[PDB]
Amino acid sequence: DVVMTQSPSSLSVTIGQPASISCKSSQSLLDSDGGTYLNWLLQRPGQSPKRLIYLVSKLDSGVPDRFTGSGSGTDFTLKISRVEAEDLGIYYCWQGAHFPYTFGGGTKLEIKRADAAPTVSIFPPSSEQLTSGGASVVCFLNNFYPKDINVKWKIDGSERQNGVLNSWTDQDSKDSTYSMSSTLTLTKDEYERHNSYTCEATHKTSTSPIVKSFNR
Amino acid sequence: EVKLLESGGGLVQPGGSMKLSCVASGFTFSIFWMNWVRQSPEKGLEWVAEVRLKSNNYATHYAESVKGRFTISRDDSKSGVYLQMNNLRAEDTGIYYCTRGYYGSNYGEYWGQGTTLTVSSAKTTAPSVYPLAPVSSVTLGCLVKGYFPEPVTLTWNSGSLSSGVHTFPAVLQSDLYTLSSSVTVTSSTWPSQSITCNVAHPASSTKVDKKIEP
Ligand SMILES: [Cl-]
Ligand SMILES: [Cl-]
Ligand SMILES: [Cl-]
Ligand SMILES: [Cl-]
Ligand SMILES: [Cl-]
Repeated sequence: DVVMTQSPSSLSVTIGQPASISCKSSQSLLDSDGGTYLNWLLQRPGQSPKRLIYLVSKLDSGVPDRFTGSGSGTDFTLKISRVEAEDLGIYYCWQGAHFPYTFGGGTKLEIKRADAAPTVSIFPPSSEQLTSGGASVVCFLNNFYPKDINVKWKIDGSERQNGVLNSWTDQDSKDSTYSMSSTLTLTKDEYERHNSYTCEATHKTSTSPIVKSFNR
Repeated sequence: EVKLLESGGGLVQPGGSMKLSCVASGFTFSIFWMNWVRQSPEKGLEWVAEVRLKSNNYATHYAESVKGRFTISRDDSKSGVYLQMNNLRAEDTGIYYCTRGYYGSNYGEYWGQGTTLTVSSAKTTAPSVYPLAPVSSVTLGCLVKGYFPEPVTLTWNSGSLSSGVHTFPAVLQSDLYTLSSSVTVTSSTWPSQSITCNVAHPASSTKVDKKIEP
């Protein structure tokens, strides 16, 4: 199976800036018929992958001229003349000169925007959960940048690291921000024996961490 | 319009069998090669199988890891291409796309939305849904906890409330998924109006609505 190597793995670009993605194949993609069968495709999270370019440099309909493919033999390049916020997602290169047809590892395009503080919100366990024997306190962190952020939990002073489930949304195509959910899970026996709970977000958007808390 | 309707996924125990179907419409079926392509977080995008035209007695080509286990076939009458899967293992888990024609050339860009396949020993569990009320604007939440397998569909007010919604991707913890979603509305609408979290889990035949109350 022909190996398709992409570099870099992650690409962070500001709006309007040019960007490029490299793709190198283990074998030549130049077929005997004179054609070089290399594709560029883009996938937006949760949706089916869409082909952008085929035959190295030929664009599919609907694809903007900002995207330009080039290269030959084993070396190939995807070029975006000016990155827009809707260009985000994972770009894959693909070869069709040899079966099995193979894809590259992918290159995630992150839209580089201004720093944004997370809108934090903390939620105590529901009536249905406590009466069922469980207890989960949920902390939401909506619309922030950059993605790099960590949430620390605090129960009646001390901290608990076990029982935490974190989940980041994919980068929004409109505001280029991220959202993140943090759920601290324990039992009602563990919950009712304490009062104050706190989710502590440490972002570079502020010197002191942003804090939401409640007492029950 | 070129349509590739995929179906036949779902949860199947390791060593089990499953047949995927792809009913094609909007084009002449018998004159196009048909493919199956899969995707997984571990292995990325993978070509599974390719089937060609009638004159060559429908020549088939498979990826190595599925040879002897997977069989692609086509019925030009029903305009369908199928993927019979035997001796399934966990590595076969993923999203399976039906595609039309040779992908390396023109006219071959069309992929279907895909169908999900989950190969696991873990059994089907119903999700526990908890409406999250708060302790400028108001943020509401909904907690979908302890379900298997994927997926679930969380909507707000039967799909009416679409703006200011953050549905977070499922996270697997101890063979159980946990999903959450946040909604932000103006404080003059809630609790003035009613906001209900709608969660559906077809694998466990679950359709439960939970109203949010202070
Ligand atoms: Cl079409
Ligand atoms: Cl389709
Ligand atoms: Cl046709
Ligand atoms: Cl066969
Ligand atoms: Cl056949």
